Amino acid sequence: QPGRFGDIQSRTVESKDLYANTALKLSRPSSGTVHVPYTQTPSGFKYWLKERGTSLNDKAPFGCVIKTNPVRAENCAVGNIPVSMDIPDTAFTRVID
Amino acid sequence: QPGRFGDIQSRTVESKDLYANTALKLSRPSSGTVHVPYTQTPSGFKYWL
Amino acid sequence: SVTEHFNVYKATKPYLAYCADCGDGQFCYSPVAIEKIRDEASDGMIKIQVAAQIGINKGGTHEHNKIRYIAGHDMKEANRDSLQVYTSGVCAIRGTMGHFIVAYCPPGDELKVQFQDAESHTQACKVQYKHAPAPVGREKFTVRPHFGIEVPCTTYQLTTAPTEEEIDMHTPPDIPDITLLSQQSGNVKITAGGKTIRYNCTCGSGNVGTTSSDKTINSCKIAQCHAAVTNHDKWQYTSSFVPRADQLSRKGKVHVPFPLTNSTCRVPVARAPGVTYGKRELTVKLHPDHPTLLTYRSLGADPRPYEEWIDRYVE
Amino acid sequence: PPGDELKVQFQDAESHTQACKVQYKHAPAPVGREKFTVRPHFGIEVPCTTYQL
Amino acid sequence: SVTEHFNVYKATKPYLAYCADCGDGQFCYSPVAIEKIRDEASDGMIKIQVAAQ
Amino acid sequence: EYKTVVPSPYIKCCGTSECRSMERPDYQCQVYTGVYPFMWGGAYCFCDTENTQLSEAYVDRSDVCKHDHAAAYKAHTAAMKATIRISYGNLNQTTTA
Ligand SMILES: *[C@@H]1O[C@H](CO)[C@@H](O[C@@H]2O[C@H](CO)[C@@H](O[C@@H]3O[C@H](CO[C@H]4O[C@H](CO)[C@@H](O)[C@H](O)[C@@H]4O)[C@@H](O)[C@H](O)[C@@H]3O)[C@H](O)[C@H]2NC(C)=O)[C@H](O)[C@H]1NC(C)=O
Ligand SMILES: *[C@@H]1O[C@H](CO)[C@@H](O[C@@H]2O[C@H](CO)[C@@H](O[C@@H]3O[C@H](CO)[C@@H](O)[C@H](O)[C@@H]3O)[C@H](O)[C@H]2NC(C)=O)[C@H](O)[C@H]1NC(C)=O
Ligand SMILES: *[C@@H]1O[C@H](CO)[C@@H](O[C@@H]2O[C@H](CO)[C@@H](O)[C@H](O)[C@H]2NC(C)=O)[C@H](O)[C@H]1NC(C)=O
Repeated sequence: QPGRFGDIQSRTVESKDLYANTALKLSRPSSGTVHVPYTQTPSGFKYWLKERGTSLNDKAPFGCVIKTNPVRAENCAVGNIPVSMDIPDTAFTRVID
Repeated sequence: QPGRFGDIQSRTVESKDLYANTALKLSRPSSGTVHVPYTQTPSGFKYWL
Repeated sequence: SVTEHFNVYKATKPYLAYCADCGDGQFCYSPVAIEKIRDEASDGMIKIQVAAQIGINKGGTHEHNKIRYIAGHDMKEANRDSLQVYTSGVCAIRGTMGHFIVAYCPPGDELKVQFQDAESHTQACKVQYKHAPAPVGREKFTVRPHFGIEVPCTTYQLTTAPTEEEIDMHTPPDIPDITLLSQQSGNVKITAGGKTIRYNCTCGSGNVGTTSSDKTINSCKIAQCHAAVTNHDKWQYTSSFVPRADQLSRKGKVHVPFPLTNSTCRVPVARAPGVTYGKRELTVKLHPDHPTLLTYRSLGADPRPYEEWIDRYVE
Repeated sequence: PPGDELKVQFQDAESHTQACKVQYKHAPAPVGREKFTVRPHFGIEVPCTTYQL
Repeated sequence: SVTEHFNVYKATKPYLAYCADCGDGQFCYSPVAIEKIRDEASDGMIKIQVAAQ
Repeated sequence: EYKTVVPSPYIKCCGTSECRSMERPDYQCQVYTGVYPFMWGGAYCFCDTENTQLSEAYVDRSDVCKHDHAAAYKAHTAAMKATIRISYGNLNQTTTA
């Protein structure tokens, strides 16, 4: 929809096809003026930028720290980690010593 | 307390002893700059005013 | 250097466009008609495109103190120290190149660009612009502090190197002028001011205008007659306020300087709040110099995030 | 522009600056139904009153 | 008069200091680096200390 | 953000043209009849109402979508990787798995 996030969409940065729905309108020029009048919906990207608010880093549960490159959640404190151990003889010590 | 009325107190106008609690802090200067960084609580007197 | 970077413009020409508000409350035809303002910089820099070309003289060479523009038919001169940008106060200009000006502007509701004309007049163009830059980081500061931390941002590089971003260029259209005519008995004269002048007369022969001065036999006098200058050797920018000469592909090609580059800006660091520990209570003294964002969340299964912008002392 | 004061000054023959400042509520009412500040390049015409020059 | 009141400065010198914001958005080393601004006046007057004399 | 490209309008002085649809995102084309534009030196066209102006406008990907853009993703099958220190007996090592 025009005026919201996703008003124009492109599949890839190297995409050749671009989808645009911005409700562009054309109207008569005034008498004795060359100005190409047009009225168009403002970009939804800037609207999202100044209406995004806080990101997932500020609301993630369990104290997760959200980073990008690549998108990840680190040091989340939830669940258990089962451990299976294979210790050789060399590590242990005899009861005689 | 810093930032409120009475952050600094003096018994008399001719007093030599002065009590000050303004939570003054000192921090590393930035690289290649001589500026003596410091962060301090604003005066509680102007806040009261 | 700057010379092999400005040589791209000599083949171009400034233009006169229709500005709807030239400082005062009325339109006129000014050489600083603002076309488009670009705001892709996270640090608050904006790019202004003007009709006049800054840094190029009458011949086409590069100087750091001359602005060339259009005043009627002939190109003329202007000085650079008088270019100013106004939103609510005075803006800080960081770099100018041809049609493009980048400047640091305070928050404002309008965008006015003016220079001192060669006739000692002041020529301006005013447009409406929401200049409300988003904060860089979490403090709403206006002046760069002398200490703090560095936060990444995007900025326009202050270089004149050519970039992938460019603007369309094309031949100027026909430029009519009523004063190029004088009424004479029989042979109406069309003063040939310029290189090539085109005419078409209902009572007279009309047809093509060719060049040079001609004495056209007709009793139509000034009426049923008018002339336009054509075959401009230089090029115009395809501005929305100038008619297109023809439905052909563009002719010239000019890049947009000051590309967006990765950078970082110093940001202020707020004072550490004063914390008194209550029994599973947390009370903080907040002392902001400017609107400061306070944020907390629970570290458990069900967080309860908070938001509030702090502008005064609060508890 | 909208403001709280009205100052008029000229440069004196003694190269001095001579001014006079007064308090004035300059908050002009909107012309029509949009609170604009800059005359646009396209739109519609709405009647108003003005001082002839 | 003003002369025996300004004679105290001759023995002093202006200085160049680090100003973090010199009009534009960047620092440089200017002779008007503001040090302290004082507002002890009830009528709204403020005192500005600058590097230059 | 998008970019509305509005080329200079073609003003057909004492003549007429037709709109030609093109393959452009959000393309608009309009032929306005009876136009009498003015320039600084005077009237651009020759006749009174016998003139057309061609208005053409469209939406294009901005020059800095390559730089300033937001990506929409779908997240599924999160893969967990952790850093563990093992220090037993006489050894003290750290590995990631
Ligand atoms: C500001 O600096 C930014 C960081 O250097 C610049 O963004 C980089 O721009 C380059 C060139 O356009 C992008 O390169 C593309 O990379 C993709 C693959 O995406 C990335 O993901 C893979 C894993 O799947 C990872 O291994 C790499 O990070 C990949 O690059 C390629 O397929 C494309 O061909 C192209 O090489 C970078 O992705 C991009 N970095 C980031 C983190 O976005 C930015 O252009 C600079 N802006 C300026 C100059 O103002
Ligand atoms: C040079 O100027 C002549 C006049 O000196 C221009 O002639 C004008 O041509 C237009 C053609 O559109 C005529 O307008 C109209 O023609 C349409 C045809 O569909 C008709 O429907 C209208 O009734 C109207 O006549 C116009 O009458 C005509 N004026 C004349 C012949 O005096 C000519 O276009 C110009 N050529 C150049 C150099 O552009
Ligand atoms: C094993 O050795 C590592 C690396 O030397 C120790 O890591 C450091 O431990 C001491 C404090 O105990 C400090 O030098 C640093 O604070 C630690 N660095 C870190 C945490 O990366 C580690 O503690 C040792 N572990 C043992 C012996 O249990």
